[PDB]
Amino acid sequence: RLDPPEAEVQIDRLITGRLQSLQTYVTQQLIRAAEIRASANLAATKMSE
Amino acid sequence: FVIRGDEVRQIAPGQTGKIADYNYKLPDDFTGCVIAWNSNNLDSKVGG
Repeated sequence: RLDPPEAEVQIDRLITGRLQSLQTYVTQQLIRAAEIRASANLAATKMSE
Repeated sequence: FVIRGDEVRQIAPGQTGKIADYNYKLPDDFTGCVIAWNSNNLDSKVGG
């Protein structure tokens, strides 16, 4: 629907939005993985002890 | 080169039109300067 010179602007907007979504998802996953690692360490200690 | 007076604006980078599409296309990331000036009295002929 648009010529390249202007469509680049829209594509850049979409790229920024989707990249931000990915970064948010990855940060959430990192924090959740920290929680799960704490829980798994507790579980391993409970098993051993 | 020499082109129509009203087609000068058609020469800018990332443009559309007969000239840009067919005979002289500038790249979107063109770097440089475009200089134009009427040459009616020096080029146009009384007889055409």
